[PDB]
Amino acid sequence: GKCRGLRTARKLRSHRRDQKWHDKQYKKAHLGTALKANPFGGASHAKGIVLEKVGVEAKQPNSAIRKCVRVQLIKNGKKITAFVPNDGCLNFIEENDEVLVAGFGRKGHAVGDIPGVRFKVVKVANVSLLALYKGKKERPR
Amino acid sequence: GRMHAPGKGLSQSALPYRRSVPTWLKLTSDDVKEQIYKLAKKGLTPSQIGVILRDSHGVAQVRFVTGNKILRILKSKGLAPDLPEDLYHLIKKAVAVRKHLERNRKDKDAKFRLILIESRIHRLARYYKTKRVLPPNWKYESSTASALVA
Amino acid sequence: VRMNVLADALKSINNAEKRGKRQVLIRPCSKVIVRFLTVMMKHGYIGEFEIIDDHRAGKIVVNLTGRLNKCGVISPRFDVQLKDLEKWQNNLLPSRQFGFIVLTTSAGIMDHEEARRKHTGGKILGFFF
RNA sequence: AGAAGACGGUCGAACUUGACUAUCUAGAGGAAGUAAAAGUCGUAACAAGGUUUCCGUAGGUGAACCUGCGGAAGGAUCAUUA
RNA sequence: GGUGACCACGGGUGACGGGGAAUCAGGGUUCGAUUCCGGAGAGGGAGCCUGAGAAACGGCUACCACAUCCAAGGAAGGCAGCAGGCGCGCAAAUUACCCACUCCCGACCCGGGGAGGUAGUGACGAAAAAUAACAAUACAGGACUCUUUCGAGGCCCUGUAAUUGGAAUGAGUCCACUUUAAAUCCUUUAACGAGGAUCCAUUGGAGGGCAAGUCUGGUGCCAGCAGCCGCGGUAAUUCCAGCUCCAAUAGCGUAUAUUAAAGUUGCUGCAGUUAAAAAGCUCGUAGUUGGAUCUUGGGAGCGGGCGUCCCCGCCCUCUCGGCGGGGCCCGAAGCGUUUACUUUGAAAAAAUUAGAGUGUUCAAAGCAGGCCCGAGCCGCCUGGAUACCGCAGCUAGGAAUAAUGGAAUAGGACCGCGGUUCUAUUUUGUUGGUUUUCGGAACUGAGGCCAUGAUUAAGAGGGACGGCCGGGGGCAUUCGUAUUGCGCCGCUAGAGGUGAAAUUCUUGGACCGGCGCAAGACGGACCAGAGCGAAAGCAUUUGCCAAGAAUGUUUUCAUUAAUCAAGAACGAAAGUCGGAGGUUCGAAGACGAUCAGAUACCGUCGUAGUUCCGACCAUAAACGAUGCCGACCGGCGAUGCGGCGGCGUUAUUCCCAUGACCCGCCGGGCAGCUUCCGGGAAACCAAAGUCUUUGGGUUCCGGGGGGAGUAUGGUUGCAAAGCUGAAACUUAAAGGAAUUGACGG
Ligand SMILES: [Mg+2]
Ligand SMILES: [Mg+2]
Ligand SMILES: [Mg+2]
Ligand SMILES: [Mg+2]
Ligand SMILES: [Mg+2]
Ligand SMILES: [Mg+2]
Ligand SMILES: [Mg+2]
Ligand SMILES: [Mg+2]
Ligand SMILES: [Mg+2]
Ligand SMILES: [Mg+2]
Ligand SMILES: [Mg+2]
Ligand SMILES: [Mg+2]
Ligand SMILES: [Mg+2]
Ligand SMILES: [Mg+2]
Ligand SMILES: [Mg+2]
Ligand SMILES: [Mg+2]
Ligand SMILES: [Mg+2]
Ligand SMILES: [Mg+2]
Ligand SMILES: [Mg+2]
Ligand SMILES: [Mg+2]
Ligand SMILES: [Mg+2]
Repeated sequence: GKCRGLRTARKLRSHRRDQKWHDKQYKKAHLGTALKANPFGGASHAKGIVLEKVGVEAKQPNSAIRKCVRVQLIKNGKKITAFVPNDGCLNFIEENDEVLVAGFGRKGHAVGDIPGVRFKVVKVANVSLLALYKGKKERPR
Repeated sequence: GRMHAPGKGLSQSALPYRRSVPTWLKLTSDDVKEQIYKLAKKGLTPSQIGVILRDSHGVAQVRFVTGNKILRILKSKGLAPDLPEDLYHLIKKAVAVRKHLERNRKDKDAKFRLILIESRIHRLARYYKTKRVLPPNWKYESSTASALVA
Repeated sequence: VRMNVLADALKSINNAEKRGKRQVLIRPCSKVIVRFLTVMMKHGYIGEFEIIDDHRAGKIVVNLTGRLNKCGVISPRFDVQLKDLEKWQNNLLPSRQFGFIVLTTSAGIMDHEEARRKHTGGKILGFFF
């Protein structure tokens, strides 16, 4: 049972902040280990340079080659993997391009059948990937 | 429940609602008083003064007959022990256990019981200190306990 | 050990009432218990009750009328002012039509309707509806 | 009236060494844990899983594991007769 | 000496503080660099001059770091001011005009102000609001109607394509006016300005969640989609497209932080048998929480109507009462405790929040504004509220709940009378002297009176007392057969062991039988859903030593209590060290079996150990996988202890007790059966009940699964290891209980 005394507010408050460390969301948002380990450093988007184009096998029930790129970030120089999310947008990418990279959608957790890819490409060579996919504007040739 | 036992007994006296003295009790107030004086001078604690008085002489309650408690009467005259009786028997019990432990140091049970008894001594002594029955520096020591008792 | 005689009285009343018994006996009697029973009986949620006098803390025999849903207690007697008595009414009472919160004020132990009427707060004791 | 300048004192930047304290980071090599899977070896747990299982402890073995001592039933017995 | 478990000190902060912002049952959770108030700084420190005010930086001096020009002798720096750059980045504007407004500075009606104002960039965000309306034809639809389906029109709304078909307007061009310091924009208003009104609405979707297609073509586990389930291997409602629909709309999608959702942090308000979880057990200081009890009842007209409703008056004392001697009156002093609590008042910046008023053309806003002018109106009427502002502090009421006190060896209260040191003042007005006991305050002895003064004794606790009770503990003592070995005796070739064997022992007399001895273990059957103990655990007899529960009690104290951080005692087995002893059993090890292999299960030996003493260790499925104290809520039959009653049978004797049974009752226990008390996911539980009708007190402790009880730090240990104890990363399930099936050596 929990103490209900009129002068137990110190124990109630101390027990709350002690027990708050036992759930994942509070622990990761206040310890700072997750912030340090995040390649984006708490940023929604981050720019990088395409090191190479890579293909990743899907998980066990599915069977496909997801098109990704290894990209090192222009800040802090960390190498990550970013998905290229359309039917043929890997053709738009090429070696040594500046790409805007966003999270994939569930906060540092891998999405779908792609194993260990937390990021996706939003813009490449300063032009939007959706714009290139829909032919609204072209790569600067 | 018992303080230092897992027992939940109910054995205790049940005082009657009729506080009036029985009509057959011919002993008067000072008569009960002087009988208490004789028994205390024989070397009796108030608890066993009340036992013999209730039993042989048929007094229901000393407090009812004389208007005051036995220890209140003894302390008013000035022949009541300074060490309270419930405390005195606690040191005496601890002294006996400690004496027994010296011959038998493999009696882990008696070491356990000694801790309980000493705890009861220290809790009771703390209570008497706050009621000023005991001196503020009255310290129960395991070494000088034997001289403090008897 | 027993640290709230009013809590034990109210829980005993609740259990006998749920059981459907015509009478209930409360072993420790107190002034607070008697006042609480008086405000319940005046509103009609219980019947007549007797205070059995032994020279100790007496007992009480309460005549249950079978119209008491709940008679709980609030053991930490919080300081309820008038500005936050409405919150306690919403949290405790089953509706705004009936139900009562008993809180001891400096004008005596009384229900919340009377406490609001004479503009006084105090310590919350319990509730019944 | 009076400038430079000098003694002593006091604040005291800055530098050197040393100590303590916070983070960040390199590192031959070592040892893990994850994921992939479709590999080799055996079959330890699941039925009394073919030696019932498991816990603590100690020793041993390619590997799961085996064995000793004490315990538990989450057992395969809620029961075994004057 | 000071401060500390009521958290000092130290460390971190991705901390300037507050007014406030977001979310919005209530309670809370995050954010507050940011225009208001306070603080701090001007590349980092430091020291100064002037001045009222500076440790000033658009002041100086020196050092440190950058860095400018040089004729190399020297000199000059501070944009975290407005612009504008570089760098950094996911991330943010014009090297514009002006003191006209708000104010500020100055010797000052006049000058100055990158304060500030205006415009520019501006889908941060917020308010308003176009992309079309109408009419008449055709064809449906409507309770349509007229004969009762059949046909039409005396009616209503949509729809599809049309010379319809002629009305209305902006968005734009663009004159003037207007605003303004000069402009711009807006509002007016000339002239143009709409029939694919081509003057063109988009962003996301259409399996489910979740509104919307079982349409058509392509692809064919590929490409890809897919936040999550999942889709895709040939007629894919999920991909790629076409068409058509759906959602919001000048806005929609995505990423990430945060809030609700989350009763998944739980004070309101979560859980802890089996899902994650109660420490092995007990003591115990902090901490938290604590039985009952002290003024109730009765009154007078005003009175929620004595209108027995009751606004309600309730039927403290002493000092001048400021209306040295008036009743016509109400002020100076203290509380016959201290607090907490509640109500009122004061003081609590503005903005923001709520909220009063106000047609901003509506609204977000803003604090404005309205009335008449008959033209003399030679001007009147307003508003610019109010609420809230925690906690702390101030003031006055109330005294229920809670804490704290008084008089106990009476150095107790009141009322007076004895008993001792100084001091305001007089006027014994010609000074001087004054008596000034003058009035009061100093210490005190003998009294009277106080109803003289202690609430009760908790189905709270402690202690005493009585008889019993118990594999409870320790010490000593006693017995039992068994096992092993040995000594003598008898006959035999086997004995042992296994599923079958084999290793092993055996004419040296094995095994077997007999008489004995020694050793060290172990206390069968009696032995139970029985007892005791805090657990671990405890079983031969007898004695000693202390200890304990329960029952009995008209005994005693009087709240001494419950749970408990820190700390502490005990703690199976195994293990470690030292010394004895080693019967049996037996880790390790060896051999023999078995098997495809067999580092095993089976057999024969056999080390450490198993035994005792001492010293460590502190761990078990240490289990009831189930905290302790307290209250309440069904029934029944037993059982252990104690006590109280009663027909009877039995023990002996001459009667009672007293034992053995028998029938009951009470209390404390170990449990059991049953029950629609109730609970729970159920299994099940009279507790795991009294829980959305949620609060008796109080400890420990859980927060999806793994990583992981791992790494690291600290501490304990001779070691083995124990205690405390993460993170990165990874994953969509892992689990619990029941159900059906299938399977089982
Ligand atoms: Mg090596
Ligand atoms: Mg096994
Ligand atoms: Mg097995
Ligand atoms: Mg800061
Ligand atoms: Mg701020
Ligand atoms: Mg400054
Ligand atoms: Mg000046
Ligand atoms: Mg300065
Ligand atoms: Mg348009
Ligand atoms: Mg489609
Ligand atoms: Mg949320
Ligand atoms: Mg939960
Ligand atoms: Mg579990
Ligand atoms: Mg304590
Ligand atoms: Mg009380
Ligand atoms: Mg043989
Ligand atoms: Mg052991
Ligand atoms: Mg040894
Ligand atoms: Mg052997
Ligand atoms: Mg509690
Ligand atoms: Mg977890």
